[PDB]
Amino acid sequence: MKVEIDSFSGAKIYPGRGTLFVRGDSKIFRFQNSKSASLFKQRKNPRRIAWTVLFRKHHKKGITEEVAKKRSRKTVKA
Amino acid sequence: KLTVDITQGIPREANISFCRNCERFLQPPGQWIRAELESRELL
Amino acid sequence: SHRKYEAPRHGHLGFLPRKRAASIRARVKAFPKDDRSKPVALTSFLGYKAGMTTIVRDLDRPGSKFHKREVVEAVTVVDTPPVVVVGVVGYVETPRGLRSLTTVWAEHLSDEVKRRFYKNWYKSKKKAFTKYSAKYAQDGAGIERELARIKKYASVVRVLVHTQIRKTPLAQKKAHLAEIQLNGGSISEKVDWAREHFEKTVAVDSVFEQNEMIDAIAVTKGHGFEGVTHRWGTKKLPRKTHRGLRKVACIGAWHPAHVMWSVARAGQRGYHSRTSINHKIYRVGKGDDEANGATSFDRTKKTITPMGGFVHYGEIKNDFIMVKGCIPGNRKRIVTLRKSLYTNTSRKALEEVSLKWIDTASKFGKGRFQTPAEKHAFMGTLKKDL
Amino acid sequence: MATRTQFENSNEIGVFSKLTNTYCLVAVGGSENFYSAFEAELGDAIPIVHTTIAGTRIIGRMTAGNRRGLLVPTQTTDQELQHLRNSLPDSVKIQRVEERLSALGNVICCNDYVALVHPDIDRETEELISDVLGVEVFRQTISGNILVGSYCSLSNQGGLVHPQTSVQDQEELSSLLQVPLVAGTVNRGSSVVGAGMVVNDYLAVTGLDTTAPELSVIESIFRL
Amino acid sequence: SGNGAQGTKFRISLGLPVGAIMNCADNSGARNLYIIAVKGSGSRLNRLPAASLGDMVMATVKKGKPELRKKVMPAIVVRQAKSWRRRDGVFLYFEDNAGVIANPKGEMKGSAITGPVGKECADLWPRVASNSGVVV
RNA sequence: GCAGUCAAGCGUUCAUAGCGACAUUGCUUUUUGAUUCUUCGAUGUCGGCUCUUCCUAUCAUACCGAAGCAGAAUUCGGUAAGCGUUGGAUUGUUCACCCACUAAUAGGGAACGUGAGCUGGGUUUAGACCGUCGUGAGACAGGUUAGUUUUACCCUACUGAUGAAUGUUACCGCAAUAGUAAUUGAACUUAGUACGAGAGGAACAGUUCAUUCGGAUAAUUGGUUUUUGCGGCUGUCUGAUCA
Ligand SMILES: [Mg+2]
Ligand SMILES: [Mg+2]
Ligand SMILES: [Mg+2]
Ligand SMILES: [Mg+2]
Ligand SMILES: [Mg+2]
Ligand SMILES: [Mg+2]
Ligand SMILES: [Mg+2]
Ligand SMILES: [Mg+2]
Ligand SMILES: [Mg+2]
Ligand SMILES: [Mg+2]
Ligand SMILES: [Mg+2]
Ligand SMILES: [Mg+2]
Ligand SMILES: [Mg+2]
Ligand SMILES: [Mg+2]
Repeated sequence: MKVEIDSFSGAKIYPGRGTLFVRGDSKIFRFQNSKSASLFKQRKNPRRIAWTVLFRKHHKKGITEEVAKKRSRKTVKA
Repeated sequence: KLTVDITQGIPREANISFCRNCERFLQPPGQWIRAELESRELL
Repeated sequence: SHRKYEAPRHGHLGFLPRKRAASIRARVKAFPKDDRSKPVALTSFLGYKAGMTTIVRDLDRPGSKFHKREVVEAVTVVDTPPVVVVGVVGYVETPRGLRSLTTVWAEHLSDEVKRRFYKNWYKSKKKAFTKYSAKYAQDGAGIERELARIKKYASVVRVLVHTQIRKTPLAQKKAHLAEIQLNGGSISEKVDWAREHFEKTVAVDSVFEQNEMIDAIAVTKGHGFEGVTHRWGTKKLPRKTHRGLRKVACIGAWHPAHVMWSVARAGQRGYHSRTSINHKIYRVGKGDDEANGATSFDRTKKTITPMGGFVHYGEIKNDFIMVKGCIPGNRKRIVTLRKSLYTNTSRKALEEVSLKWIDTASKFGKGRFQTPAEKHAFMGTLKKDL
Repeated sequence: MATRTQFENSNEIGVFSKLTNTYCLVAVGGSENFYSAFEAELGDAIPIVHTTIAGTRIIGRMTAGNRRGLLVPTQTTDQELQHLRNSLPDSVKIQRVEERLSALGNVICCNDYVALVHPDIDRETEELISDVLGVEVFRQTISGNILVGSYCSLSNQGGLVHPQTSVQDQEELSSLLQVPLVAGTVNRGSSVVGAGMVVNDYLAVTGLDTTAPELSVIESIFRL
Repeated sequence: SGNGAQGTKFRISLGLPVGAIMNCADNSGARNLYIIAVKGSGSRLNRLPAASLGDMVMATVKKGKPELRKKVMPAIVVRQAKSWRRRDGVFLYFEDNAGVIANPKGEMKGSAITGPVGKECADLWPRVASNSGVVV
């Protein structure tokens, strides 16, 4: 089993859900719903749509998980 | 080189209509024609 | 004169008349072939339709292109608690048919069924089976007569059972009583099996195992009055037609001077009895279990219940039969499941299925999340919540 | 022995198989009449692997490879890729390629020492063709055709090519490839020679419709 | 899915009636292909026979080189705009309708095919998958 | 129009496998004549679209018999109307003729089925043009252009839907009678085997898909939007911000 991600926004797509679009230049796009798919036909930029993952990653929206510290070090010596 | 192709296309069996009393041959339009066999029905 | 261009007729003529069926609960017109070599069992079962969801599984059909591949599939979920057994019914055979000789009821009965014997419960003095339960007061002269009666005579033997509607998310409190045939050995052992099971429970896993082909018997979704176009699937007349185009133009020829039964007319659509055969069971899930929708490959502790409930139903806190395809009748509705009538060798009805995954997202509009735990993890902390 | 065979009823074997030195691949949905050609003469020399690539039965046109490496597209699943991890010997190097130009078997056209590829292939992908296989890559086109792989069978000893090709283009390839090339046809005059047949040192399998004048030119130049 | 076709095709949705003009994917002179008939169609009063991805259709060349024009000839459909479900799960659709010109045995007349090709067209016809660049 | 009977000539030898002339005996009312019984206080006068049903004189589909049937491909005949018989270019057309798919593109009937079911291209009022005819008014079943298609609410039939009266009321069944449905094709395998001097070239059993038809259903995909649910935009009105 496999779970692919949405091309426009960034959400995960469970099996048998949303469309797929093979463009004329041999490129593959997956959509979760017709909202993300209609914004693709209307020629919209996903960096400027507030609800997308491409917006919230670029604008530092909800970055408390990423920006917080974490342990990562070692020293064997031999 | 030769003996390769089929060059068929046209069907091997076909139909003609005939007036039995008068002795005339039908055409696809309204023509009835006058040909007592030989060279005309070949054409 | 002749028809010009031949074309096959619109509609099937052995589904007539299309008239509103006689009750929501459909009759089982035919039980399977009795074999007295094998032991006593139940041939059918009662449940309530909950809804549909999606499955993934690995196909195992040698010769196909899709061999050792994954496939999505649609499934229905029929909610199915235990049934309670309260009586027996013995049928003697005559030159005119099967005739019911005697019925015998249990000492005690639940309110759930008493209900079914009234139209105005709340005003009732509730006197049903008050005089019958007094038969059981003495040692058993009048009761054991009527089972010796069924042993002596009687060719077939049905058992009278009812649902526990209360263990279920519906409004009504009045249960569905029914007959169910026994296909065991010796009319004596069938009635002695009934004798024992008066006011006893029967679950679904005893009747139905997994991979079993079953038939579904129900009343179909209703639509009231309907025109000839959608009812019978007939052609629309063109745009220029004065006074109506969702019609049949010629209702009939001059002779016979009478409109025929065979032609299509406007009228009732839906709410018909329908038996639908050869549906494969994919899961007999348990009620008391918090890994109901869990699988071998999935490993998440979850029920089959989707996010925010099944729409217009509820939760499923009970046993159920997850059966492939679709099934006649709408959600909430009483359904009869029945064992197959013949031994289906086929090739297909034999293929043992093992599920990969069951979709448990919201059915109330384009759900993105399987669990509420997976919803909080993806988004993280918000203004409310943690 | 130039063994004649079909797949179900197809003469195009190079669609359904990929024959090299160290290994051999075949499509799944076939009869025992298909495998008698492959299994009999080899016997117990090299591993014959039953498989499918990207859920298709056209592995020859999807794959491309020699003795050291087998290239595949991204569609190959973990079930399909892990089956090749176990089946093949320790010396070979399998790898997924990321490129949106084609299926690899029409593009790539190669053996041990030298390789021929599609002229429009990018620089990011072409290093992985050199690194994994261990072959110096050069971009060429057979007599105008960009799809080299379907109109040119190749090997260490020699190579069969497209029928309508000039004298200069064949002799120019002999400088780079270091072998004697012969332009011919297969399967009763099919110009599609690359997909019609397969070839290696030990064997050269082809379709059942190949005639005796045509089967003489195959087995001579490849040197069996 | 029959005329020298290597395999049995699973049903996929129809989006190319009689009277459609799909594009010419191959490189043998023709520009676009006016479908006139679909090989292996049924019959029903008033229903137009319609092709799909992987079907062999009879066609004329309406726009192209003058040798291919004014003759009915066969042809195979390699792309589709009407979306179809696959058994694996997804609904997918290419950007346009397009096909290649081919003889009644199922062999290619062209040498190369521009753009992508369906996987369901490729399995079915070996000589289409021979000349393909991309597959899906 | 359709069917026997006799069999001329054919079919390299050979009347009767099969083509089959002329005679002689019939059936049909899907042709056209012949007649004038019914209707002139009016039975809507072409074709097409739509839709049911019936006939067999069976094009296909099932099982058979014959062959001047090696195989393949055909031809002739028997039971059988269970089940199907198409998409288009030109013409108002019926009819005709072509292109294409197909398992097959069989023939007919039901007031020459069907206009309070449609359409109105055609015919057949009045306007108008040409040609020939006529001194002229005018004729032409010759060509051409434009020309009102009314009414159901009654009884019956068909479709669905209620319902008094068999001590009351409720629950669970029986089944007389009536209806009834599934249909055809590809591929792989059998096999380049059977058969044949070669060229060519099968079938039963199995596996897999599909065509036409039917009954459901709405996980998903798509369609629909007065959820006037959320968001935007124009002009104007509430002094401006909001609303
Ligand atoms: Mg009108
Ligand atoms: Mg929903
Ligand atoms: Mg029509
Ligand atoms: Mg008179
Ligand atoms: Mg009168
Ligand atoms: Mg009248
Ligand atoms: Mg008969
Ligand atoms: Mg028309
Ligand atoms: Mg009439
Ligand atoms: Mg009438
Ligand atoms: Mg009228
Ligand atoms: Mg006039
Ligand atoms: Mg004059
Ligand atoms: Mg008019």
